[PDB]
Amino acid sequence: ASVDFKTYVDQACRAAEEFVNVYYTTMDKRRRLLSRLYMGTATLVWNGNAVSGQESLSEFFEMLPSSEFQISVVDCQPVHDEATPSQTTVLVVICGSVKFEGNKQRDFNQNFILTAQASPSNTVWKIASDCFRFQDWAS
Amino acid sequence: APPCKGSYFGTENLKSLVLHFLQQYYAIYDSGDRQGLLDAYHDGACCSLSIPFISSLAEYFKDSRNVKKLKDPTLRFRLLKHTRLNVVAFLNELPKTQHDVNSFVVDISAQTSTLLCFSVNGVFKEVDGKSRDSLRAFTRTFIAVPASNSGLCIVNDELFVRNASSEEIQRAFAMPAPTP
Repeated sequence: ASVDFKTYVDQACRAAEEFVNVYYTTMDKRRRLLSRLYMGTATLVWNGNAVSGQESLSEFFEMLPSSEFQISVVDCQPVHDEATPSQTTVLVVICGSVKFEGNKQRDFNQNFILTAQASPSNTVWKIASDCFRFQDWAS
Repeated sequence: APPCKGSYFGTENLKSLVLHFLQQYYAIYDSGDRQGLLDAYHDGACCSLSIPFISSLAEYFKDSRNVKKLKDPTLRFRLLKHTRLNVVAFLNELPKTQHDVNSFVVDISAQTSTLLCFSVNGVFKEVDGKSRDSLRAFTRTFIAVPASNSGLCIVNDELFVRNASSEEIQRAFAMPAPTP
């Protein structure tokens, strides 16, 4: 490979840990800014419901009740080049609990694919695809 | 508050593709020898396991990878299985299983001509070892590329294993007589 694998693994962990911190902090305390963490064409499958486009995502997020997330598990992996040619991506998987205003606290699992956007300053990671589901969605 | 729904496949063709893949994958996974999965993973595939931080999951503890808690770059690196040889060798060391495939809740969340990302939610029973008959719940996220046949070739696989809740156990094991 043109670049050492460990380099991709280290980069993936750093990008994921920092992004997760920003993501849930924003979700809970700056909801209106959350959609900016997504790519324009990004989609979200929320408990079996597909939401497409940054505009629809913004409306979806403002639609949802206030939240309080507690993240306890984060894992990530650099995505193989064959799946995303000429695009640096990282798979992130999260587990924790969340309490939406108007309902009891429940556990959830979320996974998304982050994509690296090079730019003037530092590299910016954004969600290209997202998936969220309550462990007890059926009830 | 959008109503929570079951599996999301997007299209019928993808539903058929992914469900078939899952049936074949787990037929091998639950067989007693997972080497057949070598044909399902890319030479450069990645696989990692994570479990809750908060019936014991001791057998999954050693290989659990939680980067939010584990900070060491070297340990983080070693815990990520890389190459189909290491991925499948690791999987074949995990407890033998019996997954309830037909009850899987599957979400296909990403798709391009070169990528398919889908997460699988369900339960599996351990068939032997110290936790024989225990019911575990899991969420597994796969990223696959087209395979030279019409199938899928896994490049990324993240498995999250936890204990099934009281409600999940009750629902999974129930078999009441029929009533009006």
